[PDB]
Amino acid sequence: FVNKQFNYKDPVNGVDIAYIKIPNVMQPVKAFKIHNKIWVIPERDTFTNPEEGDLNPPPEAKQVPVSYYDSTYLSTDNEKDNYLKGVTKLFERIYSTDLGRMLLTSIVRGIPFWGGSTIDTELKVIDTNCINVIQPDGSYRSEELNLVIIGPSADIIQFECKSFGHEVLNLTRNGYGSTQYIRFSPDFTFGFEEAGKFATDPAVTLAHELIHAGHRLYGIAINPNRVFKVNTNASGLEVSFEELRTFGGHDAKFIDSLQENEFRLYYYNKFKDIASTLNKAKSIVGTTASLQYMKNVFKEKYLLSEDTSGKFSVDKLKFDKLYKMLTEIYTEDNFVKFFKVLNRKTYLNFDKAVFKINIVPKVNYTIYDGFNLRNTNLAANFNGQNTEINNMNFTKLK
Ligand SMILES: CCC[C@H](NC(=O)[C@@H](NS(=O)(=O)c1cc(Cl)cc(Cl)c1)[C@@H](C)CC)C(=O)NO
Ligand SMILES: [Zn+2]
Repeated sequence: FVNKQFNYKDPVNGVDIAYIKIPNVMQPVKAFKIHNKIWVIPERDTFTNPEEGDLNPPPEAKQVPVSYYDSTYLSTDNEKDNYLKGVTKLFERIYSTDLGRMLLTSIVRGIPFWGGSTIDTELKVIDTNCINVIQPDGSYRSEELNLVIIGPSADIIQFECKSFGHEVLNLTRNGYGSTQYIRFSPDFTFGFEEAGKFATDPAVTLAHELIHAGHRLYGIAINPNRVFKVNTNASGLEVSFEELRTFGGHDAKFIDSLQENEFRLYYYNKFKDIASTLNKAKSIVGTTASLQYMKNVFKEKYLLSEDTSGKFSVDKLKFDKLYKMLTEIYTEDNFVKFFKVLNRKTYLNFDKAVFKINIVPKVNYTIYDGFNLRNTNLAANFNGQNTEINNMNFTKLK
């Protein structure tokens, strides 16, 4: 992924090290472009939501291990540079896998759809899928992006994948897609069990959120109000459809196949409606690109087919393979296979601890092995992820 190594200090160039302004809906922040369509903001997320940046906790917090609230985290350049280094390692670690390489490839190629004009012959960018990059003269220049890795808000361990919405349009649920703003930190991780056994490889945590940027970027995300089945332990919580697709594994069986049938067709007709909009396109808004460059971008995104007229169609086959890839190949469970790590086997493993970590030094954690370093004691029984055995790399907190 990252071609050049970046330092937070590194001078702004208005190209890949810039001060930037998020769709609001305010002050500029230093952000790094670590790859086409992917920016990292080494700041706490006090921007995406309305004044949801006070860092200070509210009334009664869920406390460790369900919440953490240090107001001071990601305040210092030294932390910010470590943060960037931290996300610049997990990406690569992710890229090193044939699956992560494909996923990231999916994310990069998944340009949000230029669905912003009221007139149905017109291709126009949705400004919410842009950032403003500050130029030498203090002027801003609309830029198109796919995914932003930003710092956590107040609750530091509240990692999520979110997106700006539309007055009418459900951009994550209509095949259009939307710029993603994942709120994440590689400076902490969750402990699970099966005495405090082990710890999550943050690579997996980040892989989870990217499986989200995936579905939301391709506009195939299940509505958050679709929860599921009651196969209770021998009085219990329920899990989101979306979250069950994404973790994968055994639990990705609890899902009514004829609700998956019923979606796999919903996002086919959505894709088809995209193919129509493009065919019916006579104008494009902007200086940037032609109606033909942008029609090929999206031909490329939605794996559309181009006849001799140059009319686009959705191949039911290419679609099924893409849908299978994003929805059921790209899963936390299948990542843990590739990473050769230990992870919660389900979503009902109440992480009983948040640990302080530093994945930056190649003595602590590396791209190839994570914590479980080869030619060390750690490379067996995931003794690298053991909170006990490897107490230096895992310091439980409050
Ligand atoms: C970022 C990677 C995963 C991610 N997990 C979560 O946010 C939760 N993690 S969890 O659901 O796995 C969870 C499970 C249990 Cl039993 C207990 C807790 Cl604290 C967290 C909590 C942080 C919620 C606030 C996710 O799916 N976001 O869409
Ligand atoms: Zn999730």
